[PDB]
Amino acid sequence: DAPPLTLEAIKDRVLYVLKLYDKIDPEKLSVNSHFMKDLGLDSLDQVEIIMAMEDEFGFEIPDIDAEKLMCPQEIVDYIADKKDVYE
Amino acid sequence: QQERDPWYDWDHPDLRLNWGEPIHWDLDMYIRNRVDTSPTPVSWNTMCKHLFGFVAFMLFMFWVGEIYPSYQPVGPKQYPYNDLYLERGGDPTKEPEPVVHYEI
Amino acid sequence: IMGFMLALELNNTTYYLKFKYPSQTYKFSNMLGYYPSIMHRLPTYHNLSMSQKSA
Amino acid sequence: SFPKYKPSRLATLPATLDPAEYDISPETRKAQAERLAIRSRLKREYLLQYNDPNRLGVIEDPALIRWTYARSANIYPNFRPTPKTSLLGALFGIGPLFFWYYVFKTDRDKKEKLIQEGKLDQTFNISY
Amino acid sequence: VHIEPRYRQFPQLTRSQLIQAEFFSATMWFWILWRFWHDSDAVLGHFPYPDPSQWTDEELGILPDDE
Amino acid sequence: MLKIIIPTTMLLPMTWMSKHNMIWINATVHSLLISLISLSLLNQLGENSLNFSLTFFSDSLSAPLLVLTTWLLPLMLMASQSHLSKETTTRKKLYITMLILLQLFLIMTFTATELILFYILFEATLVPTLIIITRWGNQTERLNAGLYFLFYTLAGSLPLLVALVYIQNTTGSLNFLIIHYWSHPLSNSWSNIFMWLACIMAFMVKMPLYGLHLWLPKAHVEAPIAGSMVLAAVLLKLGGYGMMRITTILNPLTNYMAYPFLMLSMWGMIMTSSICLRQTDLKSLIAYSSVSHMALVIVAIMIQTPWSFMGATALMIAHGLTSSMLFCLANTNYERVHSRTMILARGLQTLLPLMATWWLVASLTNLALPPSINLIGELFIITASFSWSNITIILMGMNMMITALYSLYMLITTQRGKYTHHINNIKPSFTRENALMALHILPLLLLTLNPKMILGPLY
Amino acid sequence: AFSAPAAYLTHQQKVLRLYKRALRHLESWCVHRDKYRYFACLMRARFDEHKNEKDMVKATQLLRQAEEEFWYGQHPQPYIFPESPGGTSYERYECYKVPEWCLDDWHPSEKAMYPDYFAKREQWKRLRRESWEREVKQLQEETPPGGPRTEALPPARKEGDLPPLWWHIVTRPRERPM
Amino acid sequence: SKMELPDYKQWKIEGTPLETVQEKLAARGLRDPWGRNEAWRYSGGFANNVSFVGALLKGFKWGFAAFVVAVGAEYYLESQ
Amino acid sequence: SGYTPDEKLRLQQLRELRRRWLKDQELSPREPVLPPRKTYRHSIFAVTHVLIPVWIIHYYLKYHVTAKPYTVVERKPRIFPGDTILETGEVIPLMKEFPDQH
Amino acid sequence: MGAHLARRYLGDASKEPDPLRMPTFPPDYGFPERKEREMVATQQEMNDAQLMLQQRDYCAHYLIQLLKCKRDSFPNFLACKHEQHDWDYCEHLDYVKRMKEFERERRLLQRKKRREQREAEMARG
Amino acid sequence: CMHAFFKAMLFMCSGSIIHSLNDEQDIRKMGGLYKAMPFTTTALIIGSLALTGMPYLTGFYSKDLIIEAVNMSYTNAWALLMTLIATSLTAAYSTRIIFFAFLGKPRFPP
Ligand SMILES: CCCCCCCCCCCCCCCCCC(=O)OC[C@H](COP(=O)([O-])OCC(O)COP(=O)([O-])OC[C@@H](COC(=O)CCCCCCCCCCCCCCCCC)OC(=O)CCCCCCCCCCCCCCCCC)OC(=O)CCCCCCCCCCCCCCCCC
Ligand SMILES: CCCCCCCCCCCCCCCCCC(=O)OC[C@H](COP(=O)([O-])OCC[N+](C)(C)C)OC(=O)CCCCCCCCCCCCCCCCC
Ligand SMILES: CCCCCCCC/C=C\CCCCCCCC(=O)O[C@H](COC(=O)CCCCCCC/C=C/CCCCCCCC)COP(=O)(O)OCCN
Ligand SMILES: *P(=O)(O)OCC(C)(C)[C@H](O)C(=O)NCCC(=O)NCCSC(=O)CCCCCCCCCCCCC
Repeated sequence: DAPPLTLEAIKDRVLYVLKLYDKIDPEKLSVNSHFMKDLGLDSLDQVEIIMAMEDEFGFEIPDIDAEKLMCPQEIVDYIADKKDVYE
Repeated sequence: QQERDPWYDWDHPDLRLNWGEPIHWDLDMYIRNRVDTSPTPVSWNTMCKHLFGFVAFMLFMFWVGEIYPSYQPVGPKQYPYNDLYLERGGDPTKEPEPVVHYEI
Repeated sequence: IMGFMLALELNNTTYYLKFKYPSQTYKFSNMLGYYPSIMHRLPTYHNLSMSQKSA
Repeated sequence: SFPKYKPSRLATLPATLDPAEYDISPETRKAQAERLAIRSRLKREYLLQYNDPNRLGVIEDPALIRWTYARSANIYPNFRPTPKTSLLGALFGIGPLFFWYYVFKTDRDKKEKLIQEGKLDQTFNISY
Repeated sequence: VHIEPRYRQFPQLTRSQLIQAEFFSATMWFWILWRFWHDSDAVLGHFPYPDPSQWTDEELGILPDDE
Repeated sequence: MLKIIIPTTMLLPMTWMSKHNMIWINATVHSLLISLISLSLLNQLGENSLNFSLTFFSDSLSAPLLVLTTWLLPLMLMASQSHLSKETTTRKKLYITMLILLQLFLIMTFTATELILFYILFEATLVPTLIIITRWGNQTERLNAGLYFLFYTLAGSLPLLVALVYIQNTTGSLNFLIIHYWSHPLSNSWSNIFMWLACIMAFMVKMPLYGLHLWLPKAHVEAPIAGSMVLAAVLLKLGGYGMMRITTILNPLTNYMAYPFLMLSMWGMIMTSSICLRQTDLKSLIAYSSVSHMALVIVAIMIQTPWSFMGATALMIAHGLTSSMLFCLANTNYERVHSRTMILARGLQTLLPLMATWWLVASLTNLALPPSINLIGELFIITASFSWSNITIILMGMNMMITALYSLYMLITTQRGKYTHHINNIKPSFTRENALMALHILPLLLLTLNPKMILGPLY
Repeated sequence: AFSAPAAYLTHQQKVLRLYKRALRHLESWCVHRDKYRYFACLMRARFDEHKNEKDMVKATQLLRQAEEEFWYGQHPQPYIFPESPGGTSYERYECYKVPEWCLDDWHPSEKAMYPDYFAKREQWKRLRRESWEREVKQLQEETPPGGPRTEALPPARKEGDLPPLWWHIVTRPRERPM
Repeated sequence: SKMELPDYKQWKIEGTPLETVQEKLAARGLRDPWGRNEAWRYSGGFANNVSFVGALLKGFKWGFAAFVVAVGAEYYLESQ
Repeated sequence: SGYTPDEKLRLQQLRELRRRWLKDQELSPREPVLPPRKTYRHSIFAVTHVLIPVWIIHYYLKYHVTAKPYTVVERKPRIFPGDTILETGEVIPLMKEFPDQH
Repeated sequence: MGAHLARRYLGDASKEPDPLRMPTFPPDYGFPERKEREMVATQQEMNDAQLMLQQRDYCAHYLIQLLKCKRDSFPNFLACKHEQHDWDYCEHLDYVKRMKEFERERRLLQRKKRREQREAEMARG
Repeated sequence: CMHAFFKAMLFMCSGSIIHSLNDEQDIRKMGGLYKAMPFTTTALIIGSLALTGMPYLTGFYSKDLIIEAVNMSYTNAWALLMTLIATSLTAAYSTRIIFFAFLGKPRFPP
């Protein structure tokens, strides 16, 4: 019924959420932008980003895996792997 | 097993068990289809007290309402022919005590 | 109509920027009166325990 | 400040409210590491067997075998007629029998006495 | 009919469903008004409720206290 | 009855002279033919039994049991085909010979007209069952199971032999017709109490009765599939048939001696159902369910009313069929995974749909779903017990609730859930197994359609 | 679920999990988005106020008090995502998940109904059977003499190898198998 | 096909309860960084919604007109 | 925490293998190879499914069920004053003259 | 619901009537000439109409007429409004007669209380 | 009969809402459906009006008569009071469903 997800759509949506975040400069934001190394965030900000992704995609990321997603590309890979997206 | 961690990668995801680990003596009782000992938002004593108080109060008030019934300011319903003596199964051979209803 | 008005008032009070912890009555009503908890944990545990320990 | 949560048998204490979860000694960390090591060893053995391509059958679980053996075939050899066991067995095996015997005997005696006195409504009772 | 999904936008509606919903709401309200016009007794009562305090001792058969 | 007896004694030489690869085919075909022949015994009269000769007679109680035995033999043959692939030709022929001898002894026991011949054959059934269990069982406990079974039965039945010879000396004959027509009341004295105890205790140990029942789990768990099928379906009904036959000469003392056994049977229903609630072995669960149903039959026979005997007979037939089907399903699951633990294999509805359907039907028949003959018998027994006293209704209600609980519990545990990941030898169900389940289940529904054939002689 | 657990949760992990739980329960209480944003900002203000604390004993005491406050003030019926454990759609499709070992019990006619799929399946089976020895050798080379100390598996060091114990992870059933 | 995400720069918290929340947080000394990600919900076709009383009276306007016409027609038929 | 290099590399390899597995799980255009082997619909549905059961049941009731006594029992029709009994050509008379109540 | 419940339960239950035991006084007590109620529908007519035993009250003739009207004009179920109104008015008159009986019982009880209190006062002095 | 009618309709409307929002069964996530789903909103409003006893809907010809019969009967006063409170609470939870499901701003995923 619902249209299937794709890698490009997942990347677009996660970058959309990150660009809507007010503590991230959209011009310096890319899929390889580390949240703490080159974006200057901290643990609480990373937790809030993970929660925003959970709200965006309508599913919960366990805390054991959420503490390791430090890149938009990593978030995309996790979502695609969980949703069984291969294209 | 309900208390056990759901996000761990168990060898038996439905039973939430691992291969080789010791099995509780009462695993047959503590499966997720049966008795649950998971923590509750409200203490067990408080829940029991509230439930018992509610049911006891309801029973007491039902008894009070039974001994203090509610009705309307009307007389008994009046039926013809000796309060329908024959219609309710009265013996035709015997003659019932007459029941007479007057206008008012 | 009384129920309509009271429910509508209490639902409109949810837009206020005020947060308060729940009441005992709210916890009793939301938890289904605590009946499923007590009556689904205690009798089942006792029956399944006497089925193994005694019989 | 806030009312305290009182744990029970069926309402066990949550892991975040356990006082021992905040008083950690260096020995506790060693115990946790040992537990993790045991779990990892068991997991490795199970995963090797599970991912073996030539395996065709059921991976026998020694823990499951021990549980089934202990619950069924290991009870009597480890039974000693202590006073507790004697009293519990006598009660739970004899008391219900005499209770039901007394109840049924009383009921049947009352019914028989009523029948003998001829004051029991037995009309339309032609199927017994 | 094919409806394209929307992202962060109001969904695409249909004239048929709009007119059907409006028609059925109007039908319900018309039925309520029409029934209340003809059968207002079913809601407001039909016969007056007597006042027991206005009944006379003569018609109730109550003799004067002296007897 | 010779038209049924002789074909079994011809099954023996046919089995021993058939080719090595044709033994199963010949045995199954001719067992089915013998069952078809034995179907003619259902044409019973309304007043007196069918007296073929001075030795054999058939009644409305004997006929359904004979039909059940003759129908059960080929199913046991199919199960033996299942689990005896690698056996040698001579040992397979010996197994078939044991089954045939057991069937012949059961037929003669059910059609015997005298109590002493009935006792001789009813004790003769012990040897083939003991040999089958202790020889073709799979685990170590088969020897202990055989010892328990044999010694429980013999300790029960020897005082029965003493009582029977005493009764013959006192009265003149042990012929059932004579002891029924020439029956006289039994006085309330110690000697009569002990004679009553001898006979009843023999048949109750055979039944079994609660407290005298450990041999039943021991033997049924450790026996092979055919042994379990014959132990649960027919051999348990020897006690009920004997009690329904021997109680003719025990009145009115039965009105006074029935209390301990009635209380034992009802509390045993409760206790065995509760045990079924917490069993880690599937065969043990089925065995304890059998114990509960036989306790209900005991209650019916002891209260001894015309509405209780019909219910007793219907429940005996229905329980035999249902227990045989349950044991067959459990044996299929065991042969797939080589373990009797119930929680070992799950997701069997995902892996095997048709077997899930068979499990559903068998579990529904076990919990007495109307209008099945299981429910018919249970309801008649419950009504008779209610007439007897008005707390038996409470006991029967709680027993019925627990029965439904454990039946659906075993169904949900075995069939529903997530399949075990490391069990990758679940092959598709065989046509033989599917046909076995169908042949178990269809006669139950046909007897539901026509229930007057299994309601005994008091119908 | 994809990550091997550690022996224990550090203080940072404990406080982060408490923060996420508190935010989720606050969202459950504050249904509307603006109210939730206001109170979530207040909650993060509290956390940032307590963020800088050199005394670990005092930090642990604050964490314990915060956990007690959360347990007292938690939502009795918190929001749960439908697919998450305890959700209304949790484990809904577990009955539709059938494995490839079931798939290889098919009849030849059924297999002939899908000719192209089973060629690739045979290729996958050969690939699995040609790597098991290398996988077990790599696993036994890298383990300490006592044994594994964690549930983390090594990757494939060589170019022609595959990460050990990959078959079931790769060939697990799809989240919507039917 | 290939649904395209709208431009992200169009999401502003002005004219929204979110701006009131931002004013309150600024008064308290704080800030709300997720304003726009929630501000998508307060614009477009979602900007205005009816009240509870207005929802119950969804089709009263046409129902009343139909009732008036029906009453007039019935009276006319009764007269003639 | 974060991804160690070993964990990241293993995850990358597993993702590659999983995506290739799913791509293989796709089907071919030819893949399902089957063996070689409305007024009309509503009319053919109405004759059988409705007309045959009603015929069978009417035949069973009119000639088998009603051939035995008391199998089909009908509650007797209500007789009101001022009526005509059709069986015997009878006239059930009217009631009394009602006293006016206004 | 009503003030009579409050009067009986929080006042003088002796002066308030008992619904399950009334009437207590003789029907002719205070009525020099009282007319017996008249039943129009006969027992045979009610039996033939198969009225329910609760419906065989003194208002049964209007119910019979309503049933006959409804049966005759079956397809047009919006027909017997006049018969329905007549039956409802007859039931209303029966109910107001019951209310009159209740009020008569109440004031007879209070008159008895006044008389006995006056007698007690006379006996005392 | 009347309850069968309007309760089946209410359950169908709830199922339509759940299916449209990707198996979401939480009113805390439902919102904006008054204009998002016109026909479902109309049907649910009509069903809730019938459930609470709108003076000329299906629920009026049963619930109103039931309440009138309970009032004019020799019954338990506590039972009568509880029946009235139950009717008020029925109106209350109908209001809760409507308010949290159809009125307000969206709370579902983008
Ligand atoms: C052992 C006891 C046994 C009792 C047996 C008898 C039971 C009787 C029940 C009586 C009715 C109960 C009503 C609901 C109570 C629960 C409310 C709730 O949980 O709301 C949350 C829920 C919303 O929750 P949420 O949106 O998820 O958010 C929750 C908040 O975050 C957080 O929520 P919150 O907790 O902040 O909000 C709750 C708050 C606000 O809710 C209310 O005030 C609800 C009641 C409204 C007023 C009702 C009375 C006034 C109107 C009638 C006046 C008299 C009229 C007389 C004449 C009538 C005829 C003309 O209420 C309270 O704090 C206390 C309420 C006490 C109610 C009395 C019964 C329980 C007493 C228990 C003892 C302890 C009390 C203190 C609390 C615990 C300790 C701290 O509310 C609703 O959905 C609406 C609730 C109100 C509906 C009212 C409908 C009408 C009620 C009947 C009126 C009369 C009708 C005619 C009767 C017959 C006349 C002849
Ligand atoms: C006489 C000719 C009339 C004109 C032509 C009519 C159409 C042609 C066919 C002949 C029809 C004859 C009249 C039949 C009833 C017509 C409707 C009517 O009068 O309604 C009155 C009433 C309506 O009257 P009312 O009460 O609303 O009127 C109120 C009038 N005012 C407001 C002015 C006071 O409606 C009904 O009785 C409802 C009928 C429902 C029928 C449901 C479908 C049945 C389907 C049966 C299928 C199976 C058939 C085979 C069975 C045997 C097995 C095989
Ligand atoms: C007045 C109201 C009574 C309400 C009853 C409520 C239920 C309480 C009764 C049953 C509870 C269990 C009592 C019997 C079980 C024995 C208890 C026990 O095990 O004690 C032993 C030691 O044995 C004793 O102490 C015996 C004390 C009690 C003896 C009671 C009298 C003995 C009764 C003799 C009759 C036995 C047969 C009864 C059935 C016969 C047929 C009816 C050791 O206990 P521990 O578990 O190790 O330590 C725990 C400390 N809290
Ligand atoms: P990030 O990696 O940048 O690092 C942040 C952390 C917090 C890990 C720091 O590095 C750190 O460890 N700092 C010192 C330790 C510390 O801060 N301890 C105290 C923090 S816990 C605390 O203060 C919480 C109190 C407020 C929240 C209480 C929650 C109760 C509300 C429950 C409501 C539920 C329903 C509404």
